[PDB]
Amino acid sequence: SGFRKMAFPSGKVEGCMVQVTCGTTTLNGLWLDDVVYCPRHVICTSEDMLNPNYEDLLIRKSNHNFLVQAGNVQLRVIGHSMQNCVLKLKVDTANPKTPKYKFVRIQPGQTFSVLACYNGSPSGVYQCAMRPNFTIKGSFLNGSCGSVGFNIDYDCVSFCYMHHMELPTGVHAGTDLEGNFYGPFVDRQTAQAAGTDTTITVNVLAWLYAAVINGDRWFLNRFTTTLNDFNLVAMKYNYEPLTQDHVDILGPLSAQTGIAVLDMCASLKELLQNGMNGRTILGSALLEDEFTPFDVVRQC
Amino acid sequence: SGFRKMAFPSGKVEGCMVQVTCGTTTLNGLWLDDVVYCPRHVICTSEDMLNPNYEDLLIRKSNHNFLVQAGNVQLRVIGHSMQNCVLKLKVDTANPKTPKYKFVRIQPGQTFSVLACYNGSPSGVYQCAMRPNFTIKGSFLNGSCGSVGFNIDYDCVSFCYMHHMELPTGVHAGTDLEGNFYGPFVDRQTAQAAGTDTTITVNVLAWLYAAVINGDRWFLNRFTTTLNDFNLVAMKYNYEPLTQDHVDILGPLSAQTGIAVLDMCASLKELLQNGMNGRTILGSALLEDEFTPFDVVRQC
Repeated sequence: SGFRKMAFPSGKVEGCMVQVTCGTTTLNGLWLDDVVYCPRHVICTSEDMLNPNYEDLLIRKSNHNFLVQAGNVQLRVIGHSMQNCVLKLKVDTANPKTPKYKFVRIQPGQTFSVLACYNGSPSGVYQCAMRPNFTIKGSFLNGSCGSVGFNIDYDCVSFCYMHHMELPTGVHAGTDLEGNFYGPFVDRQTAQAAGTDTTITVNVLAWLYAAVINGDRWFLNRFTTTLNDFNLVAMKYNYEPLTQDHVDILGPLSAQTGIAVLDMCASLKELLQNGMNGRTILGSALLEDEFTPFDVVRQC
Repeated sequence: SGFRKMAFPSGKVEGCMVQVTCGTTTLNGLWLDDVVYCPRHVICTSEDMLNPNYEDLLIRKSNHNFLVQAGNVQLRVIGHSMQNCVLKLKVDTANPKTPKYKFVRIQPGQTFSVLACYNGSPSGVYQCAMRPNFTIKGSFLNGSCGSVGFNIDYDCVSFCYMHHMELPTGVHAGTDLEGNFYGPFVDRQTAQAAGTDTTITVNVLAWLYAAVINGDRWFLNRFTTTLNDFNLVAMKYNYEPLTQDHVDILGPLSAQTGIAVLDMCASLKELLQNGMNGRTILGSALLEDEFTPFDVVRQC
């Protein structure tokens, strides 16, 4: 079969991307029904971003200060509000290309597709993970702010992420579509720090199962181990602690491959303690943590 | 900014994917204007695939033997022909969602986006490279045959690849949209072999430039070298030989980073001769050859 990092098809979301301008500042928005969602920092200059009072900046703006452009065609703004760190611009027109959608706050370790945009135009799509420290490792130039992350199930799009900023360290922070940040981040240009980025253990195990399925299994060993003792090793290598929840989520992959979860944990232990020794697994010389168990099943 | 493997937005191509059935056999097709393009092996059983005479199999089939389904809606087949290894089914209806398009035969080392499908339904999109031996390393289950590869420029889609088969070794072969195979492959279930898979040198250099731009440059050395002497080292590590064409293509990246192409070739030489020594470049522990110079510019 083979094994690739794979985004959801982006066409349903392409139809919702718009440009929003307010002063010089232009960025991407999401047009769903008769509402445009965008980062509230569209109302800031570069000067304001050091110490913005978002109340007082927004109080200067009326409905006509916002220029929403959908391809060639401008929308009329008949209502604005701020919910947390998102701006909700009410427009005259319902989007004809609105898919079935929900807004979801995802958990760290979950994956999603990102459509990266510039002036309301999609340019690229990729699959990523929400890191344990609530950052993402993305591609976001200037003009990409308000680029969005999603999952697709049936023909329901679940919107989980809006891009707001690059932190001084070059990693990325953003909100849900209710405008709450993931992590402790704020929409201001100060020195903000993420915690230690750990590896998502359950995703690693999932990927090892994907490897076995595809015929890569040099890493399978004789040993087994315990949950308890696995976690001591996990602590030392900055792996997330594995729980019984995690074990249960791997059960289908366990069933398909004939390998018990603790036997796979023992394989991993030895890769942590000895390294990969120059060899590769599914064409990679590192342990990949950016596929959930669900993603491996979907693909397999 | 950051740096990801990034597919083109797939929405323009989603609108062209259909199911084609002929006997039991079902696979994906591409509906452009009033023509459906699909792999000619849709007319084969599993038995036929050992030694198919495609003339004689097709001669048994009339127009009504082909069941083209577009979502819920069936098309009427008013003409069939075989061009090389593709079947061209003429239909009654022009596709309303036909984008501006061309068919292009790409060269080895060029990249494209793939939309992987099942029964005329897109499920996933990823970026890949045509390898020097004309194979691709893909994700293709049963039912994915006639999944398509493309590039997008402006709003022109350039269709360059149709998936036909998995070779015994688990790599993938397919055609252009004129039905000529890339490589020496045939659409039959025999033991077929690809040549030695070499690394695409110019793509590696492009990626090193991407690394420099993003602030990863531990690998930059004091040395320089010659084209001639670089290639001797390239030969030993199964890298493609670098030409003056290649040097010229890197000139914009050279201009932006302030590093001459031969100085970068010298960096690479030392990574080949010494390895990466456990360190990473743009989060990778191997040298990536799946971004062209154009891709790095597009993204940067």
